Amino acid sequence: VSLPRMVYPQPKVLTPCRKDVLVVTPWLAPIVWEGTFNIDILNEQFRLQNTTIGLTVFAIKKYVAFLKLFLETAEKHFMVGHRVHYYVFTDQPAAVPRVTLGTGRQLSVLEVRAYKRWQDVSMRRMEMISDFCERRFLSEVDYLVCVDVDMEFRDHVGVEILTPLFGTLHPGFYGSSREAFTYERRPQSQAYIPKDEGDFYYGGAFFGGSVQEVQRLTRACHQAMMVDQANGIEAVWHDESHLNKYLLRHKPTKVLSPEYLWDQQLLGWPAVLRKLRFTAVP
Ligand SMILES: CCCCCCCCO[C@@H]1O[C@H](CO)[C@H](O)[C@H](O)[C@H]1O[C@@H]1O[C@@H](C)[C@@H](O)[C@@H](O)[C@@H]1O
Ligand SMILES: C[C@H](N=[N+]=N)C(=O)NC[C@H]1O[C@@H](n2ccc(=O)[nH]c2=O)[C@H](O)[C@@H]1O
Ligand SMILES: [Mn+2]
Repeated sequence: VSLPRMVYPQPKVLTPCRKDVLVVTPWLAPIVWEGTFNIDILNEQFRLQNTTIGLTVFAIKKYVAFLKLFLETAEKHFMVGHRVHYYVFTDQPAAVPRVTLGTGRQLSVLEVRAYKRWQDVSMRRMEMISDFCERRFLSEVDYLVCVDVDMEFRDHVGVEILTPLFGTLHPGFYGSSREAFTYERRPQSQAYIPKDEGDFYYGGAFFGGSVQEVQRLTRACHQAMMVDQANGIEAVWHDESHLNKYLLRHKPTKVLSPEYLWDQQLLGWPAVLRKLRFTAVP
């Protein structure tokens, strides 16, 4: 489907869009920072495809408290103008707040079991996302975005992120050398990455892609975690460690800057971040 006539500033071939950051990976995946995209062009492209975006979030045990702000702020900032399906995984159906949604947006509550250890609650998201990539997501959405719940949206998070497979630069380590990355370093774990390998340290709190690619990632991470469990080892940063192994070996087709995953209490507001889009609740 052809784009309509649009009036916007001409791209400047001989002017970099950012002079302070890397905006494309060495495998030619865009790194998404403010100033790299014209959202009007992208909105047109994705609306003409009638794109539906699923957003998964786990609110298990006491984390149900985070849902109200998460959903209210998602309504202000997440894929506004596009079709959205929220999927709230919880052990407490009745504790999901009644948040008023804009048109073309819906929410499903998916009841799941609560594991005792926070590590297992975090890790079993991979299994649960993979399982539902079959039950619901393949028929209901085009893309999945999988995030932590103890967060709020403060600025635009839109179709600029959508791509077959994306990860997000962890806010603690975007300026770190690979040897300093907290990858799993024990060869006995499936998540093992040697000191001389690694592109980026991706945050477990924000990843996504097409349903097919998210199914692949989440199943791979789950199956890897089950191998580790059988061998009596648990990766240093749990699902995040396995996510990082997967994305090393299967390069993402976009990488999101730390604008998309931030903690202002711990890290402030650096000049390199023109926007703080999705942030930790302090
Ligand atoms: C090196 C510079 C020294 C400073 C390093 C600052 C980042 C530390 O970050 C932790 O990183 C871990 C991996 O190594 C896990 O991803 C953990 O979930 C994360 O904590 C999370 O994200 C943080 C941003 C906070 O929101 C914290 O409350 C979260 O639990
Ligand atoms: C602080 C934390 N710790 N744990 N695990 C965490 O953020 N875990 C990742 C996500 O796992 C989910 N979670 C974790 C523990 C829990 O009791 N309930 C829950 O929903 C939330 O969606 C969290 O955002
Ligand atoms: Mn957390």
